[PDB]
Amino acid sequence: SGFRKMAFPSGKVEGCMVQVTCGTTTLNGLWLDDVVYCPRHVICTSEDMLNPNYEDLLIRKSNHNFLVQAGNVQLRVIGHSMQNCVLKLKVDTANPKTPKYKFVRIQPGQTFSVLACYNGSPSGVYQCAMRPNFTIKGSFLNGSCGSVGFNIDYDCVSFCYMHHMELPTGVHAGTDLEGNFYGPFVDRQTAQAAGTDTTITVNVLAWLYAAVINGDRWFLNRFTTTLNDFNLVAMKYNYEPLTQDHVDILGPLSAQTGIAVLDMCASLKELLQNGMNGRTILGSALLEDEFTPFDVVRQC
Amino acid sequence: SGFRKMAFPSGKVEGCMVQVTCGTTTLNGLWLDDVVYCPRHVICTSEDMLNPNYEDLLIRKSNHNFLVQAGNVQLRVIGHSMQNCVLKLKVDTANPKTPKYKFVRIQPGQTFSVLACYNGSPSGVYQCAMRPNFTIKGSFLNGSCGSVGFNIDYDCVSFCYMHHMELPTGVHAGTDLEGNFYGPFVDRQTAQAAGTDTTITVNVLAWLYAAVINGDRWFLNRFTTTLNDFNLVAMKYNYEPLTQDHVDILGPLSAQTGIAVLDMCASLKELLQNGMNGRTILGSALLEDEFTPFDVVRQC
Repeated sequence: SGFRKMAFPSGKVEGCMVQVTCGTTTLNGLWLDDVVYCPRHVICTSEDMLNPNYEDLLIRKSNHNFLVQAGNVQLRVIGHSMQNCVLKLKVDTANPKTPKYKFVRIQPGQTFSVLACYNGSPSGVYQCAMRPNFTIKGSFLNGSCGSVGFNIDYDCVSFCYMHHMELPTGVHAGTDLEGNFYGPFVDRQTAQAAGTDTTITVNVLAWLYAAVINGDRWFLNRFTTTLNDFNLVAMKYNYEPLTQDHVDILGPLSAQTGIAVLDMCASLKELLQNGMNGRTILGSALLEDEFTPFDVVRQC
Repeated sequence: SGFRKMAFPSGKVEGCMVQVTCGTTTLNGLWLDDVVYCPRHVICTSEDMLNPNYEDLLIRKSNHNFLVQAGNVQLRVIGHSMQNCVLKLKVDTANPKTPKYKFVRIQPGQTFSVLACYNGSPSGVYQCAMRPNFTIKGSFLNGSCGSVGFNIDYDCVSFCYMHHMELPTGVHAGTDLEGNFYGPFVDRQTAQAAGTDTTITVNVLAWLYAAVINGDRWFLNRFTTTLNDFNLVAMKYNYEPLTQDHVDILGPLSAQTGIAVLDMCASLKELLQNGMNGRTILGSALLEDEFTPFDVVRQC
């Protein structure tokens, strides 16, 4: 079969991307029904971003200060509000290309597709993970702010992420579509720090199962181990602690491959303690943590 | 900014994917204007695939033997022909969602986006490279045959690849949209072999430039070298030989980073001769050859 990092098809979301301008500042928005969602920092200059009072900046703006452009065609703004760190611009027109959608706050370790945009135009799509420290490792130039992350199930799009900023360290922070940040981040240009980025253990195990399925299994060993003792090793290598929840989520992959979860944990232990020794697994010389168990099943 | 493997937005191509059935056999097709393009092996059983005479199999089939389904809606087949290894089914209806398009035969080392499908339904999109031996390393289950590869420029889609088969070794072969195979492959279930898979040198250099731009440059050395002497080292590590064409293509990246192409070739030489020594470049522990110079510019 083979094994690739794979985004959801982006066409349903392409139809919702718009440009929003307010002063010089232009960025991407999401047009769903008769509402445009965008980062509230569209109302800031570069000067304001050091110490913005978002109340007082927004109080200067009326409905006509916002220029929403959908391809060639401008929308009329008949209502604005701020919910947390998102701006909700009410427009005259319902989007004809609105898919079935929900807004979801995802958990760290979950994956999603990102459509990266510039002036309301999609340019690229990729699959990523929400890191344990609530950052993402993305591609976001200037003009990409308000680029969005999603999952697709049936023909329901679940919107989980809006891009707001690059932190001084070059990693990325953003909100849900209710405008709450993931992590402790704020929409201001100060020195903000993420915690230690750990590896998502359950995703690693999932990927090892994907490897076995595809015929890569040099890493399978004789040993087994315990949950308890696995976690001591996990602590030392900055792996997330594995729980019984995690074990249960791997059960289908366990069933398909004939390998018990603790036997796979023992394989991993030895890769942590000895390294990969120059060899590769599914064409990679590192342990990949950016596929959930669900993603491996979907693909397999 | 950051740096990801990034597919083109797939929405323009989603609108062209259909199911084609002929006997039991079902696979994906591409509906452009009033023509459906699909792999000619849709007319084969599993038995036929050992030694198919495609003339004689097709001669048994009339127009009504082909069941083209577009979502819920069936098309009427008013003409069939075989061009090389593709079947061209003429239909009654022009596709309303036909984008501006061309068919292009790409060269080895060029990249494209793939939309992987099942029964005329897109499920996933990823970026890949045509390898020097004309194979691709893909994700293709049963039912994915006639999944398509493309590039997008402006709003022109350039269709360059149709998936036909998995070779015994688990790599993938397919055609252009004129039905000529890339490589020496045939659409039959025999033991077929690809040549030695070499690394695409110019793509590696492009990626090193991407690394420099993003602030990863531990690998930059004091040395320089010659084209001639670089290639001797390239030969030993199964890298493609670098030409003056290649040097010229890197000139914009050279201009932006302030590093001459031969100085970068010298960096690479030392990574080949010494390895990466456990360190990473743009989060990778191997040298990536799946971004062209154009891709790095597009993204940067």
